[PDB]
Amino acid sequence: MIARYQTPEMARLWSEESRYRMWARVEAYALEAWEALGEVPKGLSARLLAKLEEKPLDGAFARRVAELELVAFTRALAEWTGDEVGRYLLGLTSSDIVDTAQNALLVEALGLVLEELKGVEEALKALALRHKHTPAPTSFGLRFLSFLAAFQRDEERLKRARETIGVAMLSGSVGNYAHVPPEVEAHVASRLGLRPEPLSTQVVPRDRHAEVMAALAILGGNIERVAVELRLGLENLTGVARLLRGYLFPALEDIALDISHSVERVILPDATTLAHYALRRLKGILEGLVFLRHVDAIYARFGL
Amino acid sequence: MIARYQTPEMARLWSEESRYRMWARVEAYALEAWEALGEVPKGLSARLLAKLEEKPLDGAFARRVAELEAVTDLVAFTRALAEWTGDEEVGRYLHLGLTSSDIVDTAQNALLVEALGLVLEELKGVEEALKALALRHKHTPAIPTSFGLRFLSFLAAFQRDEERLKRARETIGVAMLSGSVGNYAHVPPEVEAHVASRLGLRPEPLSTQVVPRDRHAEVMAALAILGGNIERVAVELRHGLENLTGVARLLRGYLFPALEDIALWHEDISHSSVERVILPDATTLAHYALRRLKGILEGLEPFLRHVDAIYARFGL
Amino acid sequence: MIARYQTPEMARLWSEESRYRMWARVEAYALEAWEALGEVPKGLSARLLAKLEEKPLDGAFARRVAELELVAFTRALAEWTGDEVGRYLLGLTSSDIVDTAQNALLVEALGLVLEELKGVEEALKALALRHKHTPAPTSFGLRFLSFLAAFQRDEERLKRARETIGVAMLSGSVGNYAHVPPEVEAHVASRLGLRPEPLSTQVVPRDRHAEVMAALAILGGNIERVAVELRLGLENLTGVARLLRGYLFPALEDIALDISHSVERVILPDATTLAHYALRRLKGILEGLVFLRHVDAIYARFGL
Amino acid sequence: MIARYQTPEMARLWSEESRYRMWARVEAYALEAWEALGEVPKGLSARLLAKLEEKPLDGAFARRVAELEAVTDLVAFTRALAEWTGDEEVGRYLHLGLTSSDIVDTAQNALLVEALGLVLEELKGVEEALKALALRHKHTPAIPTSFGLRFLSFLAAFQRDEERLKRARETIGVAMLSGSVGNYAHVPPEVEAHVASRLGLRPEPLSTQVVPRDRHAEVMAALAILGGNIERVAVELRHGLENLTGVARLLRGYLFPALEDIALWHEDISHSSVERVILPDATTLAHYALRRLKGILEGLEPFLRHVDAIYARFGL
Repeated sequence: MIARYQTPEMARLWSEESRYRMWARVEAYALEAWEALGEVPKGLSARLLAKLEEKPLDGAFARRVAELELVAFTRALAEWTGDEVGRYLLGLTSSDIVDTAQNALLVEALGLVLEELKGVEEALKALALRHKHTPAPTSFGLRFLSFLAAFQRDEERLKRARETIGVAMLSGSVGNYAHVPPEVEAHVASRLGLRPEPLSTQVVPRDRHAEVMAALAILGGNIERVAVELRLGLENLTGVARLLRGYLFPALEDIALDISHSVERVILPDATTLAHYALRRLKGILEGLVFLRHVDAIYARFGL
Repeated sequence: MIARYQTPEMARLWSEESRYRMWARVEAYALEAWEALGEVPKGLSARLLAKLEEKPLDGAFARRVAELEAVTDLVAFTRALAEWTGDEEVGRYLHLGLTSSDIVDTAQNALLVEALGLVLEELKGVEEALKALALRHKHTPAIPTSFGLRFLSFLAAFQRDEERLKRARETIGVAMLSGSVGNYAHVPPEVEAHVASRLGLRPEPLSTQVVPRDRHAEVMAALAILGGNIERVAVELRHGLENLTGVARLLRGYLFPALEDIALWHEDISHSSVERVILPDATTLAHYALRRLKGILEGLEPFLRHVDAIYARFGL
Repeated sequence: MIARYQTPEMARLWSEESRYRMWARVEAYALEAWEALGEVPKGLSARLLAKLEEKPLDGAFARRVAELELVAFTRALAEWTGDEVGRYLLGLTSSDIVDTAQNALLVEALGLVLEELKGVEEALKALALRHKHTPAPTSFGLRFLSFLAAFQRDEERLKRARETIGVAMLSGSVGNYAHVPPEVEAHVASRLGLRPEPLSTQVVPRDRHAEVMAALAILGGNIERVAVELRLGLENLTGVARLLRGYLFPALEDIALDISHSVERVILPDATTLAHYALRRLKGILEGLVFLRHVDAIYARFGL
Repeated sequence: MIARYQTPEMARLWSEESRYRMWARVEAYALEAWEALGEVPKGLSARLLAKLEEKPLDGAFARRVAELEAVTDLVAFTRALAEWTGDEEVGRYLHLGLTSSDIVDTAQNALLVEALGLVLEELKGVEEALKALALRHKHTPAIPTSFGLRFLSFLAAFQRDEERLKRARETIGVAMLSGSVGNYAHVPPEVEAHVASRLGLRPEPLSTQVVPRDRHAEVMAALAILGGNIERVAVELRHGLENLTGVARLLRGYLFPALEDIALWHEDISHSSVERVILPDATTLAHYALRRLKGILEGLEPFLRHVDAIYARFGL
């Protein structure tokens, strides 16, 4: 995604470095649970976490991994902490590590989109109150309340998408816990603020990703609506809405299937970052913006 | 839609006759509320409702509306309804503040709530067939695993579609009877509240001229994710099904216009093809695909240390 | 497709009855070629064609086929002419018959879309000439010339789509002519105004259908442009443009694969009929519609 | 786009540096035409062109444009170009009737002609690999047929993509230097004709402020059909390839905004993300997928009475 349509928070969240740090946390929390089960020496996971706190994974780690090209990553992780750790990375698959980390990242990304949505929601509330008794014959305020009601529906949809995607898969080769006790997954889930994936195969099911992307595409349409109604930088918000519709189509195709889903490396980071960018741009525009006898009853439905 | 890929329930639900019957119920229930407010003579609303139970609007009523439309859509409909009931006293009391959109959007939301009920019924059928195959195959070894686990993966995905479709049904299940600009200037909120309750809907807490189209887009999006879960079963079974795969492609195509309609339907109810095509077609294809998939699943009939526990998360 | 957005020409072309009549023509022309090769009694194909000319396949034929539910169709065809014909229907597959007939129908449908496009092209030419020296400071005429140039590009794209789709497959079970001499296909192609499909499998390749649908989606966008620029019944033309974009996506997915492509029964008839409807509606709107020193050089590029 | 799914040729072509170099060529060639018309001093255009050969615009030039943009895009670019050449005499002679869109759309069409050349080169590589596998397998029996025929089906489909991509390249290969409203009021048609010829393009026979976006949509549509033919090979080989299937899904997604842009880009060149994302991404993914597919085909290595004749339609 080109820098003009990026937020600093999304650029950091979706960087190489941030993915490796999340991978490392999954590995460390898994080791911690194996330790409770007698399968890794006491103190090995505390040592990896202490060392990550002291020397966070950065560009030099990421370049170093791009050379050895999860074997490359685990070698680079053991080498970059100078450590035993190598032998104990035991039953988990690549997909367990990578899909769990991506879920964690997507939970964070949706938290950023919700934070900005709340800003747009607050600006529309304020505009709707300010213009509650402004004549237009109707209240000019009702228009902003219509936007608010749509964004509140988007909030509900984005919170449900966040609950659906917030799962940890640490289930081993075919997803039946033969090589990794369910306790490992339960522990890693808990440490990441996720819940255990109640039924995984080799992968997390992609109806979960599709609900996230569909929530973003519906949010884009509501951003578009405000922008088209305001035109009383809106080529920008309509542009983002078209990309969000485009990005949804590969996620809908990914439902049926392994890894045939390039696709997620592009669409999840790009749609979450365009959503964040667009709501921030829309908040700025709303902050700098300019027969009635049932208006109070209508406002009351929104506690206004 | 082609008779080959319809269900009798969706063919009836989305028929013209069915639409006019729902237009008529919306006018009737509105009349009842207007009666209670002393704006229509006592016993009229109840006489219209008894006439529409006694002589259901059918094909002959639909032809009359079509003829009348050649020469004007709700003028044509209200005039056919007056003439078909045989009571021109009703005629003055229709549209008494209600817009075309109040009737058409309200009736379409009631039809969409029903259509989603039919899809949820058939999804329940698909869920029970998947519980049956998972129970049958719980101890069946395959490649070194329980063959049954695959059916539980399908089941979990369709239980999420079920939650998604129940939320879409709650979101779409709104009545708009708010008059010209949606501010109740010419129609007191009690009319909308009474018609909503009589239809099993809730009031649209804020309409413009139209119900907001993020509600419609949530429905079409739920159906497209469902289509993917239907497709996923058909593909994993391939290892009939060309049909289920086909429906999934059409459901993805039909979603695109609903996503464009969000920004765009309040500048269509009357002059645009988009919703007349995609909402009956997407709901019909979903119902059809779930029925066909249910038929196919019903036709079908040491390393496993954790299978009992996995099955217990599903209550199996 | 609902009647409001149908043309009479497209309703007839895409009816059950019209499909059966095209099926029967493919069968008859195949018999004619087998006859030249000594494989069917002389005069059998002339007898089937004579009988079809005299009693064209109609509702009573179509209902009669919907009962016996290409076995049903061939029985119903032999029964409905009271005839030998049964035994001689020999090497051709269902797909040979059905895919060849659908190509023929799509060539006709594209001929209808081109006929209406020429009407829109003529109206824009006329409007551009009428307003060539009308000031707006620029010629008000140039706007109509921009529309014309786009529609002329659509014409070129729709004529190329018509050439790509205009193929006949009569190649037998796996497409290698083992059970049907290439002469049969060459003869049927010639009789239908098609060319032989130079390389078929069990089916005609679907990049051909996808080019047709993509041409229609690009035509829809240009119809949309005129409608949005005119708003100086256009919810109708913008609506059709959204359906044409939607219909393209299943045809793009159909490229890769057998018959997993319901999909074509819906999208080919619906997109060709919405295209025909929309251009006819757009022609009617254009017919009833209201610094300069290089205008003549610009008009000259279009021979105006 | 991610380095994993790029080619070195597309990474260079779509770089900022590459865009600024093409902006600079468009300004230079326009200056030459303005010189011939006696509106810029003799030898200036030729001195700018020799300076841009002697000191190619690189990363340091791009940083300067970015800094300058923080404080205004073509003011920032024309000011960086004046300062980087060391000649403020040039500065007065830039934008001398040319719009931002004349430069930006013209440069983007020249980059799109190159990008399509790279895709066509790599498609030629895929075609030769398919001719090789068809020749190898001409007499190889499979299931009762020639195994080689399958490669000829792939080849025929990619020969159609080739025709489609050459037509898309002709359609996009237009120069717009027509000034404010596209009527040449402030820039004589000889400027556009001279820059077109110097770029290997033809004049846009009728522009507004912008090149019409059916041209861009034809390009994106050709790439999405190509993606389907790439996908079809990967799926029929499955019977690596998750990668080629992945690219086909993104190419279908990227097309949707280009189809919406037709009605819609002349009310974006400057304030919208859509083309900055989809045109470099779709052309890069196509080039990448064709290169990967070519590597894989190169790695790979009585009822047949009509095979020689079928092969002869392909000249094999």
